[PDB]
Amino acid sequence: VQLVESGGGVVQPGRSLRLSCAASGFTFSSYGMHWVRQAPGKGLEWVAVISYDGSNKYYADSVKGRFTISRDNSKNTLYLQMNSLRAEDTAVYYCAREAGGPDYRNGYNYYDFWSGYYYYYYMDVWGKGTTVTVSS
Amino acid sequence: LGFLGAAGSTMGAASMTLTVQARNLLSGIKQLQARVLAVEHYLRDQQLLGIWGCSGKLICCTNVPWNSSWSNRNLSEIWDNMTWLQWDKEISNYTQIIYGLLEESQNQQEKNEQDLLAL
Amino acid sequence: LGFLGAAGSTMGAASMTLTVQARNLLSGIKQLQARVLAVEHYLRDQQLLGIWGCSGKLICCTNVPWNSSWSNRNLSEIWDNMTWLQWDKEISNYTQIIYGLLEESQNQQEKNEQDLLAL
Amino acid sequence: LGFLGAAGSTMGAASMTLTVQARNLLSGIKQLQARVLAVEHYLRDQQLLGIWGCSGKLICCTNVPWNSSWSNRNLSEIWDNMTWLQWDKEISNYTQIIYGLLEESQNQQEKNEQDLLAL
Amino acid sequence: SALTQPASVSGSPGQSITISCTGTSSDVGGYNYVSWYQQHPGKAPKLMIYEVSNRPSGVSNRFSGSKSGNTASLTISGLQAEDEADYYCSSYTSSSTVVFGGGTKLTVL
Amino acid sequence: ENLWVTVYYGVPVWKDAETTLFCASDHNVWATHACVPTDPNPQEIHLENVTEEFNMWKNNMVEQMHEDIISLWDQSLKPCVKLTPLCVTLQCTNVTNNITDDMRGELKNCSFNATTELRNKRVKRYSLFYRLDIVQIDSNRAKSHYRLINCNTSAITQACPKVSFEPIPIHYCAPAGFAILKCKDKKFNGTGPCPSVSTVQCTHGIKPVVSTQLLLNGSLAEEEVIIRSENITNNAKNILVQLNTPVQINCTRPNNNTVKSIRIGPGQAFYYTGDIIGDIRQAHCNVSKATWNETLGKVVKQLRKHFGNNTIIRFAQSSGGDLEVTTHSFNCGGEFFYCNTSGLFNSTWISNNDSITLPCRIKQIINMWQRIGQAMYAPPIQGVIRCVSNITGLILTRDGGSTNSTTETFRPGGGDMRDNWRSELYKYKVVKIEPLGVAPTRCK
Amino acid sequence: ENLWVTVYYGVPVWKDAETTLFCASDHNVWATHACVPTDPNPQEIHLENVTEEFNMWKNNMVEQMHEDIISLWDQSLKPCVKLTPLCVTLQCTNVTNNITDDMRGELKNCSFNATTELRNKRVKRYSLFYRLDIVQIDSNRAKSHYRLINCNTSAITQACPKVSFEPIPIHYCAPAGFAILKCKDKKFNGTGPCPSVSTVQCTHGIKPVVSTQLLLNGSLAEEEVIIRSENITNNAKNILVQLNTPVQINCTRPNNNTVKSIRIGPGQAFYYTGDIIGDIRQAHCNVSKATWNETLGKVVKQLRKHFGNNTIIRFAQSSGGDLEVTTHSFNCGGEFFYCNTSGLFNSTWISNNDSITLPCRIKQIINMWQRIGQAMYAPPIQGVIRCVSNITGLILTRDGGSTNSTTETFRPGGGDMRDNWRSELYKYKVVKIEPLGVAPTRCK
Amino acid sequence: ENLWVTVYYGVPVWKDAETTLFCASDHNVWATHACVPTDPNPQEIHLENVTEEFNMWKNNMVEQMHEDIISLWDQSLKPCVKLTPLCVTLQCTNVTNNITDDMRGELKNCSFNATTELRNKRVKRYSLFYRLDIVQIDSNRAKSHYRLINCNTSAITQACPKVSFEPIPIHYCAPAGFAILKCKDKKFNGTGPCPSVSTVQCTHGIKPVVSTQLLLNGSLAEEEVIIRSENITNNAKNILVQLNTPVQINCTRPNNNTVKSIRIGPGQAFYYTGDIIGDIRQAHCNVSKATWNETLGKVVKQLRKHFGNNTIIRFAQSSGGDLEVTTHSFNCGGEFFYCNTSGLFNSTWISNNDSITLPCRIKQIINMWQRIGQAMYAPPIQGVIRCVSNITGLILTRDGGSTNSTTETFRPGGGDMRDNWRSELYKYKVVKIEPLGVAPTRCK
Ligand SMILES: *[C@@H]1O[C@H](CO)[C@@H](O[C@@H]2O[C@H](CO)[C@@H](O)[C@H](O)[C@H]2NC(C)=O)[C@H](O)[C@H]1NC(C)=O
Ligand SMILES: *[C@@H]1O[C@H](CO)[C@@H](O[C@@H]2O[C@H](CO)[C@@H](O)[C@H](O)[C@H]2NC(C)=O)[C@H](O)[C@H]1NC(C)=O
Ligand SMILES: *[C@@H]1O[C@H](CO)[C@@H](O)[C@H](O)[C@H]1NC(C)=O
Ligand SMILES: *[C@@H]1O[C@H](CO)[C@@H](O)[C@H](O)[C@H]1NC(C)=O
Ligand SMILES: *[C@@H]1O[C@H](CO)[C@@H](O)[C@H](O)[C@H]1NC(C)=O
Ligand SMILES: *[C@@H]1O[C@H](CO)[C@@H](O)[C@H](O)[C@H]1NC(C)=O
Repeated sequence: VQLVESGGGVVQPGRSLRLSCAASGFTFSSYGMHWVRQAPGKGLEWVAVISYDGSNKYYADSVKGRFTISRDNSKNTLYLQMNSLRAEDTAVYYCAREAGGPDYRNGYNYYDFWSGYYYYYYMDVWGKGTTVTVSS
Repeated sequence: LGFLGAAGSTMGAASMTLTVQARNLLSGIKQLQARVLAVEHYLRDQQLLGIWGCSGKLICCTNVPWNSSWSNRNLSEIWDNMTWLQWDKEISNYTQIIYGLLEESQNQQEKNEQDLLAL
Repeated sequence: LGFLGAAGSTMGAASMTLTVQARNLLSGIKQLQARVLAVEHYLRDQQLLGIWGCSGKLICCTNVPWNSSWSNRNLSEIWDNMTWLQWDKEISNYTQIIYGLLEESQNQQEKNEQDLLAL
Repeated sequence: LGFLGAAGSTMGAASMTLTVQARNLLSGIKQLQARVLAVEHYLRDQQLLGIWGCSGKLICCTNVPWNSSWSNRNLSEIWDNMTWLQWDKEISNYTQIIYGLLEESQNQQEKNEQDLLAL
Repeated sequence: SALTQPASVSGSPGQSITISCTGTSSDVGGYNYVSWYQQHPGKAPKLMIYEVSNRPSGVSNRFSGSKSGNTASLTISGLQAEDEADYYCSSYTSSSTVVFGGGTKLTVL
Repeated sequence: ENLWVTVYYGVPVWKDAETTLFCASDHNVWATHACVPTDPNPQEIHLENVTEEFNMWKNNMVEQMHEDIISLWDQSLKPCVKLTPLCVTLQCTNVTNNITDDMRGELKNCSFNATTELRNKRVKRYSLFYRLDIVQIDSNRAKSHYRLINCNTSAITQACPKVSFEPIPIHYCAPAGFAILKCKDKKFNGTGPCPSVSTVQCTHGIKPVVSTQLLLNGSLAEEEVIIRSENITNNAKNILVQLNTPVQINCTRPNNNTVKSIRIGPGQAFYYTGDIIGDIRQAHCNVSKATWNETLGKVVKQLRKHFGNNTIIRFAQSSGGDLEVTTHSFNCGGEFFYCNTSGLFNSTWISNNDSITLPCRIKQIINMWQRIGQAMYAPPIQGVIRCVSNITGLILTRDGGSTNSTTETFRPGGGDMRDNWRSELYKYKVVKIEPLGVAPTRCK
Repeated sequence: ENLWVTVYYGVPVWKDAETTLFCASDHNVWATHACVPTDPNPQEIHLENVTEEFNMWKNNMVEQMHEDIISLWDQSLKPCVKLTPLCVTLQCTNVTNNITDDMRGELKNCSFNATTELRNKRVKRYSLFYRLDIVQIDSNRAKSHYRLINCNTSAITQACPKVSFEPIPIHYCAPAGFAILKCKDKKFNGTGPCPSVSTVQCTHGIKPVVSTQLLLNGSLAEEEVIIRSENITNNAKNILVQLNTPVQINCTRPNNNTVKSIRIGPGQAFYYTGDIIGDIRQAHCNVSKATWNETLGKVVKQLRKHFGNNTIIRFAQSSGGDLEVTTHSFNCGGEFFYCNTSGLFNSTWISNNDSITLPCRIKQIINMWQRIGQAMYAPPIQGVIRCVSNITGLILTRDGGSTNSTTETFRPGGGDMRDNWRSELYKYKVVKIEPLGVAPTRCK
Repeated sequence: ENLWVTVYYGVPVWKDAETTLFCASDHNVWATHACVPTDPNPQEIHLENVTEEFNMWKNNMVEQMHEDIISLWDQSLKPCVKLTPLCVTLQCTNVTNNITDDMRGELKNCSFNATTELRNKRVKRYSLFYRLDIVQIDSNRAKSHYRLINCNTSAITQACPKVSFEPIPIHYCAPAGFAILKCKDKKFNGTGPCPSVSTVQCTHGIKPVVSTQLLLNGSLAEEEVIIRSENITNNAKNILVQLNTPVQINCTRPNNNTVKSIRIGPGQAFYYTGDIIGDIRQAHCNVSKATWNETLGKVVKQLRKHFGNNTIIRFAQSSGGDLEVTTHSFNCGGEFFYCNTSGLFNSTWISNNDSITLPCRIKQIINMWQRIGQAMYAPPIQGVIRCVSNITGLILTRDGGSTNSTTETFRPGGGDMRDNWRSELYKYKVVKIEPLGVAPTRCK
């Protein structure tokens, strides 16, 4: 039941960076996922959310055009591809799982396509985070 | 001639193919119903022949005279100028009475004589 | 008289309706079974009669004197007074021995006698 | 004897069991199939016997010679040194021919003659 | 963009304190998708309350919450030293994004 | 001189034998396609100088008729809509529409969560139930948690409203090789010889009437009231009494019911009673009082011929059990009535217009016979039911002994289906025909 | 010297009769485990001078045959998966796979919820349907709610994709004691004293092709186009026209179909249409234009022979009603096609290398027979299906009036099912053999 | 010299024939309520000098036995409660008992959501299952998701606790017109002439014992061990070894298991093992070691006659496949056992007390007869049981192919139910009686 972030390196302004969440101990492929960031001394900022097929991808306006969320259902890995990183993007990035599950309604559990869970609309499992820094 | 090949022929000729017709009288639920039906019909006719004293006989001369009004016809007309299908149509009205007359006048009476004469 | 009309009549009197009784012997799944059984029963009797040389006969005579130990009544005393229902009860336990006796004592001997006519 | 008591004996000896072998020719869905089939086999044989002029006869004698090409043996071998199982194999291929002759050569000739003995 | 939340709150040990958070139609007066997290410094945040007043398994019964209009509220009853963590409010929005509040620092003295 | 063994074939000889019978009719439950057209000529032949013993209760024509009715019911119900989707709890209260204190709480207003044509949709629905069809839960919080009385056993099934349950008479016919011998003696009870007999190929039709106490629409005794029993000295056997005086009985379900229906599943229609228009009334049966008194008096005159003279005789009602063995259970119009006959059996007899009204109960969930491996529902009937029948006989039992073997008393009960049909089949015996026999004479 | 009765046994005499017939062959719905191979050497009598009168429409062989077909369809469908569990609310949207304008609205894509291998689990799922298989269930709630067309009536069943519907010809064989008469009169009028008759033990094989307006794959007339009707002035009845030259028809469903399979329950497989790839085009059937016109000219001349001279004849389109009667219908590969006849029945007649394309629609949920007791779902067919068949006859009706020998209008019929076979069995009659006859002579 | 033809009726002539056989009765799967009464006194008739040639494996009596057994299982199984409602996700934990070393991992404690009498009430229930009955759904995540092994294929059905599985012997009887020929020879290996024969109307009873590698409860050879095969050099064939000495085997399930039950629905009940009283131990079978060694040596002694001399003969365990072909399978008390045979087929023989304990496995969800169209759940048996049975024979597989054609090695086989019955049916042949024949003579 773990989310382990890696790829938290340091880049020059304008450069790209790839993060990867080595999820393990859960049916990663059946859960939605999020990236959240927190600059030192700052509160939590949501970055992006992704569906099982990716059919649904949403981004914070503040990261729009710079951040892309993707995933690998099999490798149990969540990815975040950062482009054109700004000084303002220095933050600790965290991997978090979207909770959810089956929907217990009218006596029977209901599931999405390919038995994917639905969303309960709040993050539950959190990783440890990794630091992404833009140098100067 | 094959089965019923004599149907269009002279009754007096057709009488020589009687075994052709007799030969062919005997062979998921319906199949049993059909087989049973064939058996039932076969036996009803055999029983009747067995009452008139025709068991095993292809042709029987009976000891029973009959009502000429059933068919006001010459024997030469009956046997030489017409078929069995036509004949049946002409005398169909008398089937039951003929059978009754044969029943009573053949074995039911003849066998009284069989016991009386067995001395 | 109709079917079983002679049932209460004496045996002699009742001999006058043998053909009547014979005609009335012949005509979800259990009904098919009933029809098959009627056939089976009928054929057993016909086979027995054939064995005894009674095919087509209402009345037969064999070459076998009967054993008086089976009944001590005389000829007219039985025939002019008893009914067939009564008679059948009176000699009921000898049915099988009589039948076995008839099957071999008449026909094994007769078929050999008729074979020797070839010499 | 009992059923097949003389089955391994000679054809001649076996003539004494003919009255024995005939006894057991007669007695949800499988049972009907078995019973109906047994009846049909019985009746096919009876039909052939009737046509051949075998009215319950255990032994029939026809007016038909057999073909000399079917067997080169004398009667002493056939009846004393042969069994019925062996004989059946020996003449198996002529059964249909024989039967055709038994039916046609017997009945057409018999009625052509018999109808004229009745005048 | 962010939810309104006090920079800090405080109270003495053993007291009941609440942390308010204010959104818009597109949160609390638009969905029950309203949650709170507790973040000990140096660690990823953990869920304390979800669905306005839902209790995750493992969270003490002294933690509760409520909503009214566009205002969310986290209740921490019986403040201890272990509560000196940042609190965050968040919501699943109409637009299917997650909005976080500014973050509240709780001091227990 | 010496007589020889001779053989006669075509001999008129009978044997006591058992085989099955053919069904001939006069769709319905009984008059189905699997039944022979009506015998155009029931050619009865009287037999001169024939006396035979016909012991009934040995007569297996009864057993064959018994098995046929059971099979026919099952064939008819087999393709009907089941009530398994209705085995849910119900929220019930007292339905009100000018109900008297006698019927108060008898009829319930119940609601449940129903399945609709599409299985993923549920709706709340209302229907009415009789108290006898439903049961409660006591300890589980509240009393309005009712369930159908038989959801704990084999699925309750019933629909096919198009099928008629009217007891249309069925004739039985002998298979070839058999004949049915009928007793012409009007005084014959069920045992011993019958001096006047005749045979038929087919019997007349018998109506498959179902009843527990009062045998309805049957053969009438012609000369005298006849009391029949396998044993007339013990208290183990039932007493079958055939009347020679039909007693008219008028039964009603005086409630103008409206029928509603729903679809539960794929053409899986269900019918139930909706409202009742006009105020509610108690079901009942009316027997002419004088006729009934005459009826019992005649029975007593006959009891005195099996029993002694100058005996006080008393009648009482059933000792109890389910309604099927306590009340007069009968069907009419598809409705199942359970009538209290104590009003018919609350009098005494001595050593030397005015109606009787019997209150009735209504039941919708039934088990048909005495088997509990099946259950059936009953359709609601729209409108008011009025039924007129003739009491043909009684099923009585005798009380188990008395001081000084006097004051005999009797009670209705013992309603086994097998004993109802005895009153119709006692007249018949089935025999096999054995045409072959030996009668030695003079021959060569 | 009077005459006496003489009995002859083995007499060649016939009686009209109705009996059952045996199924004979040369998995599959008709060529089943209880049908036996024929003897390929019919013992015909080569037309001896026997004349026999017989007809169509009174030949009860047709009715027996019809019932057997219904029974075979049910027997092969009984051990198949019920689709009842799929009667759920469906959510449809527009299909987006390059559909052309002519096909807009023909296909709908629905998502739905369904059961699976475990009872407590339900998985979202989607499938593609033809518009004719579903109905809208509620404008009020929204504009996306649909259900399968027959979920509010008897349950739809489908499985057994392994069973062929190939119309393997079946022969009928007489039971012993019976014979089948066969008409060799190639000019036979359907009712008269056929002068050219023979006898067979078995009929030739007949392909059980089931269709509506046009008869496919039957016997061809050998000499001339012929017409059969029970009564020519009866405008309620159908007219059968047999062609003496086949009309070749090339049909297609020119769309590459992916077949998908899911499990609904415990070994309860369901097959359905998955993506259709490539573009979407209308199903259709082509006939040579020239041959169709030639065919009609011959039909018109034959019609005139039964009417006065210079009768002006028109062909026109059907009255509508259910699609089964409205359009031509046939099965091919298990698929069900409903085709318009607008290009076939349009032209008029006067006293003095091209083709016709008929648009076709596809249905999957079908009430196979005229009864609504059950419903069947067709399986999808993997890949692209093409069919070639021969029109051997037409079923037409006359309008209920025409005026002064003009505008005599004929339209496609096909209202009955039975005439699909009356058109093949018209050549046969069934008789009982009555070998026992009596005829007098002079003998001892 | 000019001799003619005679016809003989009642001729003692035989033909090979294929017909069916009856049943024998004197509830359970075979000697059912719808089974033919047996013959209390069958008559075996010795035939003076008849030698009859016949063959095993060409004997259609085997196929008839096979089909009847399948039919009987289905008739028995059909009116049972289906376990489809129990195909739910199981939450599995360990067994809170003293588990021996060989039982760890053999049992699981499964909990689940279950239905109740009413369709709105659901409860949590639990049951213990054998490892072989349970399959892991998602090892990843949950680490607790399990289902019954056959819920994704044809439904598992089984109740009918009142019906035993005792292999009551059935005598087969021929219909009139047929006879059964019995071979009394004690040397024949089933392919050739039998110098000593007799005929019967009915066979002795044959017990339908379920088996694989070892043949239990069969008729024993009387004089010598006989090894029978279709082709000795064909290693693809099964080898039947019939012993002339029984080997006693004693099996047990030494666990005082308690059966609990639930009500699933409307008369729908399920039984399962709940609590276990006492320690949990593996089921096992004992074979006398000394007897087995000598018995096997006798088999070898005969193998040395069927095969050549100075060949080392070895025995080994089977190579693989599913449980049904690797263990010795048998029924005991209605329960099914799958026992290891490694302690039996482990030896080397050259030309120059104690016991064998075999560990056993338990499988409750059974795919009998290698049919994939259905499965059954054997009900649990209350308490501790013991099985005592006789080993009558073995099915061996020769391992064909050897360098220098030496050291023959055999493994247990028998993966065909038809090969068990061979051991009793090998003595019988069915014959049609042909009473007609023709022969020459001097008559005219
Ligand atoms: C009417 O009922 C009486 C009483 O049961 C019958 O009398 C008995 O008849 C049987 C013969 O079937 C005898 O064995 C009994 O001993 C008789 N009982 C007594 C008390 O005597 C009588 O036969 C019945 N039948 C008729 C026509 O009256
Ligand atoms: C299987 O698990 C069940 C619980 O699902 C066990 O039943 C419990 O047993 C304990 C005692 O060990 C009781 O205190 C509980 O009240 C029981 N619960 C129920 C619901 O009955 C059961 O004993 C376990 N069986 C095994 C052998 O592990
Ligand atoms: C009975 O009917 C009267 C009208 O005649 C009505 O006023 C009264 O309320 C009704 N009583 C009940 C209990 O329904
Ligand atoms: C329902 O009727 C019963 C009598 O059977 C009575 O005791 C109860 O109070 C009534 N309840 C209501 C709500 O009328
Ligand atoms: C064997 O055949 C001979 C032929 O002479 C016969 O005598 C003997 O009865 C038959 N014996 C046995 C017992 O097979
Ligand atoms: C055993 O079978 C063989 C054929 O493999 C055969 O040749 C031999 O005669 C049989 N032996 C006996 C005694 O059955």
